[PDB]
Amino acid sequence: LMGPRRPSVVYLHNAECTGCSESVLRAFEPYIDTLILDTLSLDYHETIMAAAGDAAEAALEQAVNSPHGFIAVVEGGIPTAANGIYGKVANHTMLDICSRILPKAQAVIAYGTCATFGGVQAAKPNPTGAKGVNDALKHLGVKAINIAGCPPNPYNLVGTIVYYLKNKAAPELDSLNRPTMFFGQTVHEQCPRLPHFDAGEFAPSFESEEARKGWCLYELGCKGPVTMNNCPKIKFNQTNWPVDAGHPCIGCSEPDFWDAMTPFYQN
Amino acid sequence: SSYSGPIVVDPVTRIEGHLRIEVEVENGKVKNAYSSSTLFRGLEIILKGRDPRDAQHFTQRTCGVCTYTHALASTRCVDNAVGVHIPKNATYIRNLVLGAQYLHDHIVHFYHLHALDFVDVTAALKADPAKAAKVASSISPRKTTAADLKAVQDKLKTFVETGQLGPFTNAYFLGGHPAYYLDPETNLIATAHYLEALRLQVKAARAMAVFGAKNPHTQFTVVGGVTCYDALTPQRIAEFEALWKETKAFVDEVYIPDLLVVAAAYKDWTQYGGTDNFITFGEFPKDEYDLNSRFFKPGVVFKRDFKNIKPFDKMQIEEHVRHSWYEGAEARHPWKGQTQPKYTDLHGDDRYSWMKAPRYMGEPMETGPLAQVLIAYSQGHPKVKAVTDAVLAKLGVGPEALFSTLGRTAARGIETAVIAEYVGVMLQEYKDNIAKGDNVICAPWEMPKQAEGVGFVNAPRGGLSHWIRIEDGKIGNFQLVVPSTWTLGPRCDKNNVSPVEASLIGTPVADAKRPVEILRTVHSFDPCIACGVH
Ligand code: SF4
Ligand code: SF4
Ligand code: F3S
Ligand SMILES: [Mg+2]
Repeated sequence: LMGPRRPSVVYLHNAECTGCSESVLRAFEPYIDTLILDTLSLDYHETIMAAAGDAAEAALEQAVNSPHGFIAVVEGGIPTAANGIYGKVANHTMLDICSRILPKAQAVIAYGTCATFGGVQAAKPNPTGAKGVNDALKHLGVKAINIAGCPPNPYNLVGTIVYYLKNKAAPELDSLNRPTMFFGQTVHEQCPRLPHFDAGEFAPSFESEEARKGWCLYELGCKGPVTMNNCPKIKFNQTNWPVDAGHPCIGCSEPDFWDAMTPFYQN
Repeated sequence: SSYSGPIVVDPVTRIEGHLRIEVEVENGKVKNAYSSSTLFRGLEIILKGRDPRDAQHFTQRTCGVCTYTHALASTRCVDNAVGVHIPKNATYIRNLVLGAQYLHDHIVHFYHLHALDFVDVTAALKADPAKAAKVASSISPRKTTAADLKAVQDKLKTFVETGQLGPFTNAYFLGGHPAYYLDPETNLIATAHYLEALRLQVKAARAMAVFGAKNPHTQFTVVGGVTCYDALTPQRIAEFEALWKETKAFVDEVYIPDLLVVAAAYKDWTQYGGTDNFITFGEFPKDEYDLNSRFFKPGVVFKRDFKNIKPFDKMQIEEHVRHSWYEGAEARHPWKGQTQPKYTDLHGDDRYSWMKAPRYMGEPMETGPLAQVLIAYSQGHPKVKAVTDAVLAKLGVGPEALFSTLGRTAARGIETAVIAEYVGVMLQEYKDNIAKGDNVICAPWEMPKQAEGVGFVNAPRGGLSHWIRIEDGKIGNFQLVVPSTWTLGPRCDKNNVSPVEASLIGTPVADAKRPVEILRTVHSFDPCIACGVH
């Protein structure tokens, strides 16, 4: 699976929904085909790989032990409760597989709020004791670049990798270990509705005339003022974004948003 | 020579989620199977005591492949518990986005998840592009030239010569495999279309974001309707329509013709992977409170008796835990559901999965494309009947051929073709309603202190239902019963094997180290494990 030329990428899936994998498939200029054919060598990925079972395990072992080195991209949180029992692949706990593979990578990218901060399964009362990659593997010295979002904008993943390949280093990171080139501004400061916010022109309900006119969604619970992401600028699928579709931001790129940003419709 | 012994495939790749398949093979054929889901998250436990309005946001995270479906199910569930009747435009927009999800989902499944079980990508290197172009142009009104196909061959050749096969690394077809039948030319045509699909799906997904904000994980639904006022503009409707027309052309001129060429070459697969019972919830409503107002209607069938379609009674569903990693053995209806984990390890106390086992009137039911198609055909659906008959005539096979892995794969195709055409009709209806002067998209409502509600969606994989018990205005109990739980869940307290477990019996296994045959049947169901366990 590996050799010279193209950089090796090992993609792991822990406690996840696959939304982060799907977001990468939406890649645009470069498209996913160019990515897999010319830019990099996707050597392990449970969602689209041809091999299964022992052949898949062999492909994984082959990739991780390569003298050429590999970059790890991780999707999903790591369940820690009861000895890591709640999540297993090939009958090994996710805690165990990540504990042995991640310290061996040249670089590790935690892609998605689940992989970066714990995510949906870590929300109270956290039955599986799920943790983000850096939290769970701190004792091992693992320090992944965190690309947050549920799922993140794929523009941010490709941008980070292309930066790493060019500069052989991680870009500048904030206190939550996220790249400042994509997470340096709040969604709110980049919002088209900011002029309404300043004027105190808030939509009181979704069925109102002010909502139809595009009034600010803060009274309806928008978390834009407390969330860091580049949504209004890059947009999604080259065409839209939550508030342009009339719905408030739920703060999906933030650490414990499921408990911190909730109730979603209150401020 | 015929192999006898166990076979384990963990992880089962090219599906969503974490699945472990265990089978017992005797003399080259499977005689027993176990469907083991290996990841538990516990979203239902997490939901307790929270605001009902917050449910759709947590539940959408059940799955990113069938992304919007859970948001729609939860919203239909709270809409119901609350007693609101959303505006005409809200139903149209919600329906149009679901229709787009079906096209994106199925195109990606056939090419990106399923096809590698039938197509030998490396064999495309030895094809004659001139002959391949002839074949391609004869099966489709879309003519491709020798030059078109050589371009793909050249790209593939360079990739292979790098020695970095990537996704194709330890592929079951490397070095040839007795179960792979395609000639070089057909392999090249299929590969060209697989690569082409990678770009076409970005447009199919984009269609959902036009009205839906983004994909994955849409954000335009609220209790009472939708939030996207911009969806009413001629510009947005035109943008959507253009993406739709292109996606439909791909379905009609590329996906279907390829499905038929592959099915004709693998005609022997009409003999494996059949099931007995089917359940479907119906989809694309005119009335949010009437399942029979849907373009596709609900229904249940036992032992393939399609002349006697029975009505769907929601109170007849119970989820078992006897062979699952939960406490006790008591099966429960969703409004009295329990999610109390207790792991015992693989087969510990006869338990082997994190999935619960849903049973209708105590019976295991297959759900998804085959069930929706067969049931609608039997109900006399004109469009479904027309396309299925054409597909059967093209293949030169009888209707009995449908009860199989090949039939299930074909039905996914038929469903995509009928829905693609139907989105055009829904669009016109939406346009006409706006023309009358109806510009409303959300209705007012009020949160009751105590109530019960349920939402039904027939997702690309089958019948989905979300159930809520509201107490003191908060989530007293919230339970999800999803398509894959029905089809891939374990045995029940009566030891009845699930649809996937039962369909695997009799599967031939030419080689045992590269069991592509098990993958062919398992993938025909389009498994989704995050969905099944939640
Ligand atoms: S971050 Fe969100 S989209 Fe990504 S795996 Fe987690 S729940 Fe899914
Ligand atoms: S809609 Fe949200 S992000 Fe936009 S101005 Fe209002 S609070 Fe800020
Ligand atoms: S919900 Fe997430 S996708 Fe952007 S608009 Fe808010 S950070
Ligand atoms: Mg459930």
